[PDB]
Amino acid sequence: CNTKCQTPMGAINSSMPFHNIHPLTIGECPKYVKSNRLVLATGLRNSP
Amino acid sequence: DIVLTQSPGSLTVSLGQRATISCRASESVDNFGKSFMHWYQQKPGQSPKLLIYRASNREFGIPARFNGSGSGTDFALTINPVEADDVATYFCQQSNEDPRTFGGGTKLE
Amino acid sequence: DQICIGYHANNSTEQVDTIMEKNVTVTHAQDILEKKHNGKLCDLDGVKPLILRDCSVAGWLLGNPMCDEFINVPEWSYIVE
Amino acid sequence: GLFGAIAGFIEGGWQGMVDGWYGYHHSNEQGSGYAADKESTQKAIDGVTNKVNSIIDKMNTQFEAVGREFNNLERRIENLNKKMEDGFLDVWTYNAELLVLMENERTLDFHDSNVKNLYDKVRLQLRDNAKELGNGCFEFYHKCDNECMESVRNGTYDYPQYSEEARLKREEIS
Amino acid sequence: GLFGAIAGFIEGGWQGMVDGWYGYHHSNEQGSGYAADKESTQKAIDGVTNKVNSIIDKMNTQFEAVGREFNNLERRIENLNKKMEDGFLDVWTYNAELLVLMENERTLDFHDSNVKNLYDKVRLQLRDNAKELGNGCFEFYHKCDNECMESVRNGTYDYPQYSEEARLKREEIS
Amino acid sequence: GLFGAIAGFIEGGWQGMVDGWYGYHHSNEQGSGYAADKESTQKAIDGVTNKVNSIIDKMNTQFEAVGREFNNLERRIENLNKKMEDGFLDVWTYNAELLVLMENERTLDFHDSNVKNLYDKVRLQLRDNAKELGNGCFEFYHKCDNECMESVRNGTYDYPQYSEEARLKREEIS
Ligand SMILES: *[C@@H]1O[C@H](CO)[C@@H](O[C@@H]2O[C@H](CO)[C@@H](O[C@@H]3O[C@H](CO)[C@@H](O)[C@H](O)[C@@H]3O)[C@H](O)[C@H]2NC(C)=O)[C@H](O)[C@H]1NC(C)=O
Ligand SMILES: *[C@@H]1O[C@H](CO)[C@@H](O[C@@H]2O[C@H](CO)[C@@H](O)[C@H](O)[C@H]2NC(C)=O)[C@H](O)[C@H]1NC(C)=O
Ligand SMILES: *[C@@H]1O[C@H](CO)[C@@H](O)[C@H](O)[C@H]1NC(C)=O
Ligand SMILES: *[C@@H]1O[C@H](CO)[C@@H](O)[C@H](O)[C@H]1NC(C)=O
Ligand SMILES: *[C@@H]1O[C@H](CO)[C@@H](O)[C@H](O)[C@H]1NC(C)=O
Ligand SMILES: *[C@@H]1O[C@H](CO)[C@@H](O)[C@H](O)[C@H]1NC(C)=O
Ligand SMILES: *[C@@H]1O[C@H](CO)[C@@H](O)[C@H](O)[C@H]1NC(C)=O
Repeated sequence: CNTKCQTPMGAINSSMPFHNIHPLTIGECPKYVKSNRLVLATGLRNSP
Repeated sequence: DIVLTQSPGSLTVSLGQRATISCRASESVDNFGKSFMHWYQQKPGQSPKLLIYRASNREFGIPARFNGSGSGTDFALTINPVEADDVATYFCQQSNEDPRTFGGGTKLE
Repeated sequence: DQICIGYHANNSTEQVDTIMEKNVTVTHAQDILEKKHNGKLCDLDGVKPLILRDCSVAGWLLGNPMCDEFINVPEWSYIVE
Repeated sequence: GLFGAIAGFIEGGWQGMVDGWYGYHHSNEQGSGYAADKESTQKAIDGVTNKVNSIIDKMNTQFEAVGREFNNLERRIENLNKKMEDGFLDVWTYNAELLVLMENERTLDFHDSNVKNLYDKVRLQLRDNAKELGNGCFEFYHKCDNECMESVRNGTYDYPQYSEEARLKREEIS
Repeated sequence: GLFGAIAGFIEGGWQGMVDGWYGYHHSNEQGSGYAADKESTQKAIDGVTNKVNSIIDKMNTQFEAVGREFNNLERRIENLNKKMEDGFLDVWTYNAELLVLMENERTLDFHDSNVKNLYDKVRLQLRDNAKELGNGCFEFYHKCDNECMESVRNGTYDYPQYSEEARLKREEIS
Repeated sequence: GLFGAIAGFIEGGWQGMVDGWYGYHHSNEQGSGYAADKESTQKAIDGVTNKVNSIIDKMNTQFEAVGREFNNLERRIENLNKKMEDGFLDVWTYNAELLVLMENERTLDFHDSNVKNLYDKVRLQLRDNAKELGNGCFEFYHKCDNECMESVRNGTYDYPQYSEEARLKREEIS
């Protein structure tokens, strides 16, 4: 294959700014944070 | 589908004079920061062998007389000097995306 | 006759977190985290890496007779051992 | 909901409102339906999109772990390197989680004000002409056409003319 | 107080209110006293308790200093270790202080909205029936029993019936 | 502007107001001009100045880079020192930028509430006597002197006396 970023456990196809695969990454690709879930809310809270 | 046009069709240089071979591409064969065009040489009655890979780097075992430079759509290969053990047919190959295509060949007289 | 004020509503069940309460549902949620990988190990920017199968830097540089496939190796992106 | 616009006054969302985020529901003689005002939802879109980029833009500079190796006779340095690398990751994963947690609260509260202020200006325009029911509903007096609803929608509500017919309607019910 | 509920409209707290956080004071023919509404103070308790746990839960992962020793001939490494260990503590003590400082402001402002919105719904229910004095007091017209006070307390205030007696009381004072 | 006081109700600032931050404009028989109330602008000055010092006071303890040198045979340690020093600077420059970014929003929102609450108390004092135009203007009924404007300015507005003349003015226009 051919990936812009490579990690010891595989490789990343994305443009997101975060990942939690491995810290020792090579290439220009998202940074590493040890979190399970990171979401940004872009809408109203819905009663339904 | 890059189509490779290589000129001159037949090159003739005596011993010791620079020999310039060139070929052009339809769109740019440069991606990811490095131009992906490889130079091949096929001696008569022999299988082709790699001379220049990625249009700049030279394979080990190939004498330093072979020089390749280029950028964008045009690439050139120069040989300094030229002796009797240089007659062959040279091809330039692109690998930006499949299918791979070859040049029309060039006899070196 | 009547006129009132209102806001967009949706039937989506996207879950977002906040400090006051961990579970709140919103109409539109954007996730920024990559947890999936292809699982392979291929080249970076078109140049194949130097994949040392069994011998290591000491073995390859010294020329271990077990691995003679790593002599005259071309340009690489990274070394895998 | 600190401002109280979400729930509070208006506790029920509109599933039929897909054109935009904030809008008005009109129920008059010339039918009924949902309509949107662009000046409110466009600023929310621009503000939220700027916030989303800001999280990415600010997080551009971060610690990048690199591999270092030691020869089994220098373990104090290896422990020092190991504690430094994961220590920086622990610091940076806290900043990312705290930033996401706080900005989630901002967006929900930012949306509260926009719909709250949208209600405030409609009350401030209608004033004595309409009555406040409690769920965001306004019941005005004049028997005008649907264009008056659009007049409320472009925020151009001229008061005087409509006052006389409404004050004739404030004296017939009293 | 950004929302202005604390001080502002109501600048005097109730020392006799120990049952809960937010409540109503009734002064009618059937005596007087203080009473509480559970739906407001319970959400504040749950929200604050969740915040208190969140500070503890988020701070679970932190740098832990460990002892390393050197042999008086390697002082660059010892200085590197010393500056790294106290540097991480300086970073983490700033996050803890900043988090505490900001969340203190949140709780005070969160309490402002709850009592402010509690006032808003009572005004929104009573409306024309009562008059707004300025210190949060409402003086309604109808001569109903203490159950009507409880009706205000369960947020179930039916308007129409009470309107006729009140409008007979809006015309006798005018 | 979450509270909506800036823009919203009052979208035009006063360039002639240089005495203070928040004030009242009076247009009566005894001329016209701008005047200030100290109790509102003084608290804003004290609050903002405390915030400005707090940024400086909290940032007193920070990482301080120091020079260390190595002998070209120990590059793992030199790389470790280089990544540690600039890593701490990257962490601290994010805290400073994030703190400045958030506190800028606080000051703008803090100023929103002060002018909003300043409007709220004037409406709460005038009440039925004046009419709400929409741009923060109040048009009262009684034909009193400029001292009544000062009475509004010291927050001491006695209601009863002014009610009778105003209610005689609520019945002549009706
Ligand atoms: C992963 O890397 C690829 C490049 O190898 C990125 O390009 C995306 O590749 C996919 C697969 O071919 C494209 O999907 C295709 O879209 C066309 C319409 O343009 C559709 O006709 C095909 O049937 C197929 O679905 C995709 O368009 C292309 N671009 C994007 C923006 O996705 C890909 O973005 C990388 N990421 C992912 C998550 O795939
Ligand atoms: C809030 O959301 C979290 C995340 O989904 C919920 O946690 C899940 O709960 C279910 C039900 O027991 C489990 O099967 C999942 O494994 C949980 N996932 C995670 C990531 O913890 C949680 O239940 C929701 N509600 C509350 C009150 O926290
Ligand atoms: C090849 O020639 C180019 C210019 O024609 C020059 O820039 C380059 O240094 C030469 N390469 C080698 C290996 O001599
Ligand atoms: C949302 O999904 C539910 C799922 O049952 C459906 O009943 C409802 O009609 C949907 N609403 C809209 C607006 O599509
Ligand atoms: C919408 O509001 C603008 C405000 O200037 C006004 O020019 C326009 O006439 C309004 N639309 C209609 C249909 O009146
Ligand atoms: C309290 O409010 C609830 C709301 O449904 C109502 O059922 C109940 O009757 C109220 N209490 C009394 C004493 O009326
Ligand atoms: C200003 O307000 C204070 C409030 O106690 C009052 O004592 C004073 O008389 C007021 N100023 C004037 C000129 O009345």
